[PDB]
Amino acid sequence: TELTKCKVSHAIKDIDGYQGISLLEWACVLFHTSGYDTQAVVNDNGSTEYGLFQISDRFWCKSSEFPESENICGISCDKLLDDELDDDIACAKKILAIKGIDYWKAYKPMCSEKLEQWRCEKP
Amino acid sequence: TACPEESPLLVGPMLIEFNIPVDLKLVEQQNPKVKLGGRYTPMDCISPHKVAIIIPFRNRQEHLKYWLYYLHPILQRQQLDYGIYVINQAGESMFNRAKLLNVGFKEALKDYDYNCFVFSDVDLIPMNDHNTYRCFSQPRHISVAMDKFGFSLPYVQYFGGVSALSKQQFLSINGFPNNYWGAGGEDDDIYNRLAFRGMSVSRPNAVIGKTRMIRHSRDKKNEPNPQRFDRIAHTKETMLSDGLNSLTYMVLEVQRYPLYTKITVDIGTPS
Ligand SMILES: O=c1ccn([C@@H]2O[C@H](COP(=O)(O)OP(=O)(O)O)[C@@H](O)[C@H]2O)c(=O)[nH]1
Ligand SMILES: CC(=O)N[C@@H]1[C@@H](O)[C@H](O)[C@@H](CO)O[C@H]1O
Ligand SMILES: [Ca+2]
Ligand SMILES: [Mn+2]
Repeated sequence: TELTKCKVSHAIKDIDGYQGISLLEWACVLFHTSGYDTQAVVNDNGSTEYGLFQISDRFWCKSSEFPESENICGISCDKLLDDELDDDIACAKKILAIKGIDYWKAYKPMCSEKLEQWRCEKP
Repeated sequence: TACPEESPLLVGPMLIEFNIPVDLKLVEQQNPKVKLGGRYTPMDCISPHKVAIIIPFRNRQEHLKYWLYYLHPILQRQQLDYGIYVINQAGESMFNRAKLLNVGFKEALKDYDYNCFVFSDVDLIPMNDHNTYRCFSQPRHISVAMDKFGFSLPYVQYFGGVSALSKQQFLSINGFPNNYWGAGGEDDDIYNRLAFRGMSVSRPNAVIGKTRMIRHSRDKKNEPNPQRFDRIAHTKETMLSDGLNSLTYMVLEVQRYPLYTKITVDIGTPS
């Protein structure tokens, strides 16, 4: 499903301010990371990144390619391809707590300035 | 005897649909003034806009048909002295949009002394003819309001889809990069290059710039480029070593159709 900025901002409300990252920054990050597509599947190198947050099966979630992957998030990668973002968010938090915002390659180059544009002015 | 600042032929909002199949023969019949190779020059006045329209391409013939169907009458209404160039990427390596656009610049200039270049994806059709396909004081971003993004700019730094740079503005940034293979990033790098040269971005408003995109599937061999985020972070340096100055390519064939010129080139493989 291809969500909208506002739909995303609302959905990930609970991650706001975590690790010092605002919703504006996330809205920016997620657009560039997966274009707000909850079913995005990309093959970064030898691994695959899943969903809206593009969580990789290299270490974070468990897929068929990486059977003995760390699966640090303790979840099947397929659960990151639905429209229930609560488990994608929880996994994002663990990544923020362990690796930090830099896991999201788009953050530094595309979301270091002009963040106000990413604000959802919807009630 | 020089064309008016604003064309008197403009109609404004247009109905853009992609359901009726197109027949280039009809399009040609409907566009008598267009000469071999997709060239046109108004007969009344003299146009100061010598425009070469470059379209990066590989296996998008159906889209090209619609593009030609809609753009030709529009470009004439805009009173431009233009030429249509479809830069076809031979082979099956990862698609390189920016390099192909560079080739179009070079190749086009051999045919005529264009002073303006409009770089356009094959699937974007403007919805208002007031959205002139020409150059301005500053680099012009044309597809500012795509349906794909709710008729709004996806992000203020966006310079993708359809944009134009005068010959001076283009040489100014050493053209575009050639090192971006696969989808994503190249357009942001180009945007970065404009900034690192005091140049800003000109744009029509969100209504005059509404644009329709022919929906399609992700083409084979155009998967997101893994290193696109690292690359856009070092544009200030790489732009000096990656551009027109370093462009190399082998033209395999030049085709002149009545509505456009298709140049098939071998642009090598990713380094
Ligand atoms: O296999 C391909 C990939 C891309 N393109 C051209 O490159 C543009 C940009 O590609 P795409 O539409 O896939 O990019 P997106 O806008 O959807 O990111 C297209 O409009 C085409 O003009 C093409 O002709 N063949
Ligand atoms: C670094 C990157 O991926 N930038 C892309 C850009 O190439 C693309 O034109 C635009 C619209 O789809 O979305 C951005 O996220
Ligand atoms: Ca989920
Ligand atoms: Mn497209």
